[PDB]
Amino acid sequence: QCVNLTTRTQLPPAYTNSFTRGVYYPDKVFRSSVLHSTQDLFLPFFSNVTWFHAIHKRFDNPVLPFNDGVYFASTEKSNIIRGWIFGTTLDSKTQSLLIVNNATNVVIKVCEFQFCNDPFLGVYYMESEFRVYSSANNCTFEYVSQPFLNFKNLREFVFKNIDGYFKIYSKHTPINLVRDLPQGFSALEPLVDLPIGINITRFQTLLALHRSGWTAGAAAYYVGYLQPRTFLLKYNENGTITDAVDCALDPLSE
Amino acid sequence: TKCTLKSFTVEKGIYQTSNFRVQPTESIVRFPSTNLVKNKCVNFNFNGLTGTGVLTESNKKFLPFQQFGRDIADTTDAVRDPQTLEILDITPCSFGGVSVITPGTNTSNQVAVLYQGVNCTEVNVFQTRAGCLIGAEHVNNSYECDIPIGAGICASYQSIIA
Amino acid sequence: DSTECSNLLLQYGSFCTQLNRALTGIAVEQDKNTQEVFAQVKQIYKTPPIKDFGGFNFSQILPDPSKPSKRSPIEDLLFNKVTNGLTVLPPLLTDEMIAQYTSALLAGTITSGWTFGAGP
Amino acid sequence: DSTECSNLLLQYGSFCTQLNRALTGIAVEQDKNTQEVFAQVKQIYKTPP
Amino acid sequence: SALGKLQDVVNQNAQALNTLVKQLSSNFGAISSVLNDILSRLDPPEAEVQIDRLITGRLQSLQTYVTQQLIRAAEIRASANLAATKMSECVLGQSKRVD
Amino acid sequence: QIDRLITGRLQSLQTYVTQQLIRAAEIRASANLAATKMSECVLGQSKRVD
Ligand SMILES: *[C@@H]1O[C@H](CO)[C@@H](O[C@@H]2O[C@H](CO)[C@@H](O)[C@H](O)[C@H]2NC(C)=O)[C@H](O)[C@H]1NC(C)=O
Ligand SMILES: *[C@@H]1O[C@H](CO)[C@@H](O[C@@H]2O[C@H](CO)[C@@H](O)[C@H](O)[C@H]2NC(C)=O)[C@H](O)[C@H]1NC(C)=O
Ligand SMILES: *[C@@H]1O[C@H](CO)[C@@H](O)[C@H](O)[C@H]1NC(C)=O
Ligand SMILES: *[C@@H]1O[C@H](CO)[C@@H](O)[C@H](O)[C@H]1NC(C)=O
Ligand SMILES: *[C@@H]1O[C@H](CO)[C@@H](O)[C@H](O)[C@H]1NC(C)=O
Ligand SMILES: *[C@@H]1O[C@H](CO)[C@@H](O)[C@H](O)[C@H]1NC(C)=O
Ligand SMILES: *[C@@H]1O[C@H](CO)[C@@H](O)[C@H](O)[C@H]1NC(C)=O
Repeated sequence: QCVNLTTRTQLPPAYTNSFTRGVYYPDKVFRSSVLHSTQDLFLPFFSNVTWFHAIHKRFDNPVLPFNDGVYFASTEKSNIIRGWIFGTTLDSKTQSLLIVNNATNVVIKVCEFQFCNDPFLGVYYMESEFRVYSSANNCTFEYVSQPFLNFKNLREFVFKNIDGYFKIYSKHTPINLVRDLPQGFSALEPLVDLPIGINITRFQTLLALHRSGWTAGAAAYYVGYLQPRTFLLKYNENGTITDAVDCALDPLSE
Repeated sequence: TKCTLKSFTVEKGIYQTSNFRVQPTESIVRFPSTNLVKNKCVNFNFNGLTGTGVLTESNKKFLPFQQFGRDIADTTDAVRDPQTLEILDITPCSFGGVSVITPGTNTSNQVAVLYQGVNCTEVNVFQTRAGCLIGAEHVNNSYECDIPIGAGICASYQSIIA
Repeated sequence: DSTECSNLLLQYGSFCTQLNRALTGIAVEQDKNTQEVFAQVKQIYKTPPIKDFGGFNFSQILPDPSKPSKRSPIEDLLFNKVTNGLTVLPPLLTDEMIAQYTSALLAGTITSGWTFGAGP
Repeated sequence: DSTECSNLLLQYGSFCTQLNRALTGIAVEQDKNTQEVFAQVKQIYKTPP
Repeated sequence: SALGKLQDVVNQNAQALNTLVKQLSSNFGAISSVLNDILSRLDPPEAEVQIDRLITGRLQSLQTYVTQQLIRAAEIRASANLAATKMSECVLGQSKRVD
Repeated sequence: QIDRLITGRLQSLQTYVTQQLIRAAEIRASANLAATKMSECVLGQSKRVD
């Protein structure tokens, strides 16, 4: 089942500053009170991060190119954002990865889904509307896991697809800022190392409707792209990353 | 010492001759797998990471995702056991230089052995800051330095005293 | 600890012996340098208990009896202001004995002038 | 300007950093030598007319 | 910055030691920088080539370190000879030498 | 082939840096002597013979 949503209001996507966000742990190695230089796929400091809104009539679900890696920021309340879709053509011709968290449990699937042009979730005011794909023919991997999830929550994710391994780095931050991204430092811990071995070039996030037509709950998300660069990471006495330096940002950090 | 200096007569002094590389006792393989032993120099194999070191209890509180531990010089000094979720420090197996303190062979053939940076409990045995000295009788009297040992310690012949 | 590596390394000859000899020469040279700089007197001179030097005060350079290291306040400040096959050999002269040598030189140059450097 | 050569050169580690650091030390040492030899007075004296 | 001269010597020695241990993590064109990985992953006919590459790289690093240490030791020996001269001529006597 | 060129050029550069450091030590000794001569011969009268 697919439904076209035809009550959107046309508006260009916004842009804002990344500040010092998008940092993650490059490896599984504990380090204490030391500075470590890494050449990985990182998000540049103070970069131009794309801003999308869900407000009421704005319902932003475009399909974006994956590039070499994706930083996803979510200024979220009431859990509108439920998952993501990764693939190349997003149909049954190729194989696609699906990440969802519905009302009960977290499901990770790798199938050849026949995706809708406008896929979404839906909550009736209870969640009773699932319109993501019309078919799923060749499923090669299934994985059921723990629940991952004024704006009250900052949910930061980093997705990488290197050597057939899809790395999900995650961090949850209690925030109280109303509109934009908070300015601060929070290192993203690696959450899921996923053995897919498939080509990913395009992605699309999943939102949830509110029914009483449909209403979009208040949410905002940010999309940034990773580039290969070096960061200098600082590790304190407790082994928590507290600060980082972008070596290619400005001559002082160089 | 005679073999090291390529001479059958050795002058008075301290001569570094060899290294005391403690040999590994057992082999421990841990997987998420034999039993784990501690406070011994063993050949460890933690999830495909092999080496030789003493595995002791650690005070480092690891984050739940981290498994290994590195120092400034990028050497693995901490590990997490896969069977039981605990943290272990790897101290490297005891090593140091082995120096021989002797007077002239014209005078005497008695020698003393200095193990540099080696505790005396894991090797006339006296513990110095320079290392463990075996074969020299420690005295409380102070004399002029004849053969330098280090850290204010000197050796002489009168038997060999330190 | 690789025995195959050592067997292959023996094919290269006495490079390791040369490097160990050079490092040993540097290590004994450092002790020789300290011996040359600080041990210029064979008599340990001591200041009188009464510090009557005609109004001259040497308390900032003489050793402090209250401190366990027996260092001067200036020397204590100087020590406060300085912050796989690898071993570090300790120096032959400890900081206490180097401080004792400087104390002996200070006592000689205070109580005897330049006479202790040229004889009795 | 060969990218492949630099990629292979990265396998050898921090040799280049060592060489650059040594040359930088020599370069600052020359200036220190010139300061030590010639800059021993902080007053620029001039002869009478 | 009063005691910078001693601090430079301490920093240079620690930095040289740190770089010497960091050189162990480089493979020098071999498949890996760890000998145990080569012994466990390859037969001896190719393993001898891999350890030969690691041995020549590490030997070049160690020779470079020893050469730098010898040059620094010569500099420190010159400084110590100067310090001994100052101890003899300024402390143990009164010097007429200007500055 | 690039590895052979890299090791040859790196050996040449390390050799050049080694003699540069040795010459730097010699020039530093000469400069220290020159500073001593500037302090003792120009800024004062020296009793030291020759
Ligand atoms: C929602 O709108 C999209 C875009 O118009 C529809 O996708 C089209 O589906 C038809 C199938 O009859 C194709 O022939 C078109 O080429 C598709 N358009 C694009 C841009 O790919 C989608 O089918 C609509 N949803 C429903 C339920 O009709
Ligand atoms: C020599 O100088 C020292 C310090 O410069 C004098 O010690 C000071 O004495 C006064 C008064 O007794 C105290 O208030 C200071 O705190 C002391 N300073 C220190 C560092 O202890 C000392 O009195 C002077 N005279 C003699 C004869 O020793
Ligand atoms: C971000 O990009 C948009 C266009 O893509 C541009 O208008 C905006 O000025 C950019 N912001 C910054 C800070 O460069
Ligand atoms: C991955 O997909 C992109 C576009 O779909 C394509 O250009 C690229 O060649 C693909 N790579 C592989 C290895 O299939
Ligand atoms: C959530 O999705 C799983 C996967 O199909 C499904 O079994 C479960 O019933 C769903 N939960 C709800 C409340 O529909
Ligand atoms: C994928 O699905 C289609 C139709 O369901 C089928 O014809 C094809 O053989 C499948 N391929 C694989 C590799 O399972
Ligand atoms: C590290 O943890 C201790 C408690 O174990 C805490 O007191 C200290 O403040 C922490 N350090 C930082 C930088 O947060």
